[PDB]
Amino acid sequence: MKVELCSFSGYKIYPGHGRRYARTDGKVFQFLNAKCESAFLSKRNPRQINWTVLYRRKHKKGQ
Amino acid sequence: SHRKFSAPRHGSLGFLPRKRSSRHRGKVKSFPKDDPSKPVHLTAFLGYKAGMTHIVREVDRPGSKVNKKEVVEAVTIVETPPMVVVGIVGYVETPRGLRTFKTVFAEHISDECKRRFYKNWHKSKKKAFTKYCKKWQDDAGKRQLDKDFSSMKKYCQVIRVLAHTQMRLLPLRQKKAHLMEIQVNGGTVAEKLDWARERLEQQVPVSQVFGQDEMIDVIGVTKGKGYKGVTSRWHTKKLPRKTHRGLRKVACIGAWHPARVAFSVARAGQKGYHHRTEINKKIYKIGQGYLIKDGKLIKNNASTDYDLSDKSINPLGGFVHYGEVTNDFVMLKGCVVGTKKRVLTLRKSLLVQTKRRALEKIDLKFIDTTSKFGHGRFQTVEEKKAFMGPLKKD
Amino acid sequence: SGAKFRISLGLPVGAVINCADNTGAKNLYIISVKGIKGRLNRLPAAGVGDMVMATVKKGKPELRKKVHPAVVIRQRKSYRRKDGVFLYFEDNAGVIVNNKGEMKGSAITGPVAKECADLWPRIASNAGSIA
RNA sequence: UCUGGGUCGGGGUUUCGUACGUAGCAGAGCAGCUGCUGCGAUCUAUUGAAAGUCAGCCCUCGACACAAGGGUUUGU
RNA sequence: UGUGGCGGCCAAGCGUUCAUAGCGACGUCGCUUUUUGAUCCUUCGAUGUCGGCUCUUCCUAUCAUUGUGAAGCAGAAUUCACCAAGCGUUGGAUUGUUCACCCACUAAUAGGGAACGUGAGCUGGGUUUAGACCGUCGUGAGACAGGUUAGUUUUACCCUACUGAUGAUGUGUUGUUGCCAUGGUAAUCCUGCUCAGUACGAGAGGAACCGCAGGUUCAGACAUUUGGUGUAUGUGCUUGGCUGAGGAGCCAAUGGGGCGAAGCUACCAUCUGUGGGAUUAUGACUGAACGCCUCUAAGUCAGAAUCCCGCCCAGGCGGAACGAUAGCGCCGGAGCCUCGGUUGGCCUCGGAUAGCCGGUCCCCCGC
RNA sequence: UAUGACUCUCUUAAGGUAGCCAAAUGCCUCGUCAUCUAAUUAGUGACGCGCAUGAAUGGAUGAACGAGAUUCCCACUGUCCCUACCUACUAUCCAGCGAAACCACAGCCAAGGGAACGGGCUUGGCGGAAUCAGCGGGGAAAGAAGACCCUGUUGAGCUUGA
Ligand SMILES: [Mg+2]
Ligand SMILES: [Mg+2]
Ligand SMILES: [Mg+2]
Ligand SMILES: [Mg+2]
Ligand SMILES: [Mg+2]
Ligand SMILES: [Mg+2]
Ligand SMILES: [Mg+2]
Ligand SMILES: [Mg+2]
Ligand SMILES: [Mg+2]
Ligand SMILES: [Mg+2]
Ligand SMILES: [Mg+2]
Ligand SMILES: [Mg+2]
Ligand SMILES: [Mg+2]
Ligand SMILES: [Mg+2]
Ligand SMILES: [Mg+2]
Ligand SMILES: [Mg+2]
Ligand SMILES: [Mg+2]
Ligand SMILES: [Mg+2]
Ligand SMILES: [Mg+2]
Ligand SMILES: [Mg+2]
Ligand SMILES: [Mg+2]
Ligand SMILES: [Mg+2]
Ligand SMILES: [Mg+2]
Ligand SMILES: [Mg+2]
Ligand SMILES: [Mg+2]
Ligand SMILES: [Mg+2]
Ligand SMILES: [Mg+2]
Ligand SMILES: [Mg+2]
Ligand SMILES: [Mg+2]
Ligand SMILES: [Mg+2]
Ligand SMILES: [Mg+2]
Ligand SMILES: [Mg+2]
Ligand SMILES: [Mg+2]
Ligand SMILES: [Mg+2]
Ligand SMILES: [Mg+2]
Ligand SMILES: [Mg+2]
Ligand SMILES: [Mg+2]
Ligand SMILES: [Mg+2]
Ligand SMILES: [Mg+2]
Ligand SMILES: [Mg+2]
Ligand SMILES: [Mg+2]
Ligand SMILES: [Mg+2]
Repeated sequence: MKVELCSFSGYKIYPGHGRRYARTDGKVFQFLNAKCESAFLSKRNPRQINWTVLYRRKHKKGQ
Repeated sequence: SHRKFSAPRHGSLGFLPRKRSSRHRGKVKSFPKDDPSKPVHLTAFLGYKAGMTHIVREVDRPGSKVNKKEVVEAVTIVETPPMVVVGIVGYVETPRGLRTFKTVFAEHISDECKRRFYKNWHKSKKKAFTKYCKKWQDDAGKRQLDKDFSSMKKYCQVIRVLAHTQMRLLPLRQKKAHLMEIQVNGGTVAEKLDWARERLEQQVPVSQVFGQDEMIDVIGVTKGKGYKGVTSRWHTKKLPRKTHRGLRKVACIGAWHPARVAFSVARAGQKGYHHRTEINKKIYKIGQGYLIKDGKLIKNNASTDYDLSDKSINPLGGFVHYGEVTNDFVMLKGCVVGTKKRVLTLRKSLLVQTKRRALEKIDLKFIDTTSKFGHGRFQTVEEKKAFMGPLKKD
Repeated sequence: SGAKFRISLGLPVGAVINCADNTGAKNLYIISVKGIKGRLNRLPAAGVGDMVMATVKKGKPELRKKVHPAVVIRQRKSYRRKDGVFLYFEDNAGVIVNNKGEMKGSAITGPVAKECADLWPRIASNAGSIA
């Protein structure tokens, strides 16, 4: 089965978890939990949020 | 005058004495009907509710929209350690009913089962069956025991066996075992007794009782909710906001000229702790307990034929408010009655099961082991470590 | 052959959804849902793919002041599919469709749910996106 | 059953989101000295850090003392 | 029981023919008290006087659904009738309404009773005090089942009933595992595919049984997922003030606002909801009465949302098996109190009744 | 076709003029038409044959104002679909302190009869100590010698042609 990646955070979404959001102009997103869901619907940038995958990739944390 | 608009009755009058249950362990009110054609087997078992999780599985039902599509289904895990047989009881059929005839216990009874006979094990001298256990080691007791078994062969029609749980293999606080009569169903009474005689002082696992994809019944006590109002107890209509003497009430409890209150009128009382029997729950998986071989342990219970992992049925951080499941477990489709750590009775079905839903073959593709203590997002700690990387605590 | 699985219905009687086609209608006031037997003090309510009776509140004057049949194609309430997926849309949307099943308009603005497209083929023909 | 629970600590899980201090030639600038020294919201690194986590979460076999007790009745 | 409602008998006619498929004039016989009357028996040291909401039960004069009979029943649709009250009988605009009328869904949107069910259950829209306005009437005070507006809805802690919760009798005391005597009882309906554009029909149209996938209403649960709650007052953010400042915090009757563990919870998520027996209506078999015929008289068969039992829920001044039984148990002369009733016993075939009983086995089969 | 300016006749001190209206005023009536709605005994605008509109018993209008009465729309929401969860004070239990209302005797029902709706009577069903928390079916529950209606050769306030 195909696992999804979260549209805000970037974590793997396992088949029983999360929600999907289909906008009026297409562009189906998927969300791990209501925290990332509210962060997407409040129009917030994942690159400025510390625990998202995109912030780690931008700031080169880890490795 | 008549009721202006018709409406169905709130609640059921078939579960009418909604009281606290007089028993904690679920009771088999009716065993399956015995026929001599089938071989000798057991009809019931006893497990403990651990928790619930997901299955992704492949569905084979021709004609549906979900034919050959993966689904996500809730399942309930019940931990079922093997039970110890410690006695046989016989029954005779009387015109007043089914009278018990003779009970014979085994020579050695564990302290788990001996705890059941006391309200205070700490103050007791643990004297139970001490003068009884000298009947298995003298000739005048052995001859009496053989005459007792022969009398049961001659006169009994219903044979039930006494089995108790093993509480030291469980993460529970309780050490006092649960005893239960299981009706032995099979051939004649003579070979039915000569089956239980050899299984005296022996362990019966869940595999001898239940098979894979069996539709069984779950008997148990509902989780208690205390003294509840009629709005929560019977799901009646809430009165409007302008109501003076409270709105979570039944407005009319009866007419005038029937000058009593009827027994069918929804009224406040105890909600929960009711003894229920829920039929037709499918066994998705009979898992295997933890076992050590060649030094290392085999704990890959939740691994499927498609997953190919090394994880157990236990989620991350363990099952919430239960503990760790290290024994055999039964995976039932959907929810079962009761709270966690509750003893439940698993019974074979009373009905013949001729249906594609009841005879469907289940293969598991994925068992979800994310943490139930919050929104868990990792199946295993090795996957979590491989995603997170090193932390400060290392 | 296959029959519709039930979903989390969230559009009762009195709901004003928007009309996602080129008939000239802007809203659709849902006055009832077809196939509803009912219950004492329980509003008829619909999900996606359910045929309702609707009424145009603003739009072209030749569509107003009358009852139309309609099919709900998008809902804002989250509903669970059998794949364990909870889906919801940005808005509640429907299209005007005759009693047989053919669409009154020509094109659809926005996606159409799979639960509606698998039941109504003439809406799935004019649908631009699915789910 | 040299064992049992309890308390504390630890580990696991999870919630929130990167602690105080230090350092920075990051900082709209401004001032006092003749480049330096100060004020400065905010930023970056230490730092997925800090903090909480059973009271009704899960394992500890790590420290601490306790647990071999008290009272009232019951006979074929 | 006049009136209202409901049902019969007769049959002139309607029904292209044809009284009675379905109706039925002129007459006539009844039933019911969900209509209004008539009466004044109870209540004036007070029985709270209309609706609506809520909730339970009952009735059948059955709208739908189960099983059926009859058509002027070809199919489809629809009428008449029987067993039948098990299960349903909705969401709204208008009006205080009962009633009514309309929109829409539906399977059907049937009719009613319970002090014209239900005010220490609610509400107070209407009616039905005192304040006011209009119309009509009256010289006037004032009157108006004529309109309009505003107008205090008290008390349960008593007894019973009901809902739950201790316990009581008595088995010597206690414990475990059980039985069920009795009460309760529950599941219901619809759509789509296939049958099948098939039977049937000139055509238009257009089924049904067995199967398959689901859904409505209800019931019992449950929290893996989604949602809700959130004072773990968990963690950030932030206004005013305060601790000299930083740091750490506090107060503002939960300061406010994000996110939020556990727990609780939603057809707002998920799971589950069943089998027999005698039979009703009816259709029949054999077969008289009545040389023939006949479902009936004797005998026999099929037979259902009904009934009863199962499954499920509770467990009797109701039993059982078994364990352990501390100054207590088991076995082998005296008397003292107290409760009483009785004054020989039958230790057994099955049963038939227009039929029995006992021998005999020289017969024939077996346990 | 109708309605009908016009005429005739009966008549009283005139015979309702200007306006206005199914109005806070219209029985019939949920009047008719239009609009508002998917659907309106509601609202608004017209029509006037007005049971019983009308000119300081004031008529019509009308800005501002109104804790005045009514209708519709936007926005908003647990009013509702359909309920759920949390907080505070209760209620609960305990220590101490501690009333009142009410009370023929009291308290399980079905039917009968009866002062025509019994807790007691009759016939049946049956009935088991002492209690706790709730509850509103019953006690034709309590309060108050019915304020409605009638009678009394009982009154009072008010009016007038008694
Ligand atoms: Mg009814
Ligand atoms: Mg009030
Ligand atoms: Mg959880
Ligand atoms: Mg209603
Ligand atoms: Mg009559
Ligand atoms: Mg004729
Ligand atoms: Mg008289
Ligand atoms: Mg009286
Ligand atoms: Mg009363
Ligand atoms: Mg009948
Ligand atoms: Mg009444
Ligand atoms: Mg009352
Ligand atoms: Mg009252
Ligand atoms: Mg009023
Ligand atoms: Mg008045
Ligand atoms: Mg009290
Ligand atoms: Mg019974
Ligand atoms: Mg043909
Ligand atoms: Mg949740
Ligand atoms: Mg939440
Ligand atoms: Mg939660
Ligand atoms: Mg600070
Ligand atoms: Mg203050
Ligand atoms: Mg929240
Ligand atoms: Mg017959
Ligand atoms: Mg038969
Ligand atoms: Mg039968
Ligand atoms: Mg005039
Ligand atoms: Mg209105
Ligand atoms: Mg008007
Ligand atoms: Mg005048
Ligand atoms: Mg006047
Ligand atoms: Mg006290
Ligand atoms: Mg009395
Ligand atoms: Mg007496
Ligand atoms: Mg009462
Ligand atoms: Mg009274
Ligand atoms: Mg008096
Ligand atoms: Mg006189
Ligand atoms: Mg006088
Ligand atoms: Mg005076
Ligand atoms: Mg005079």
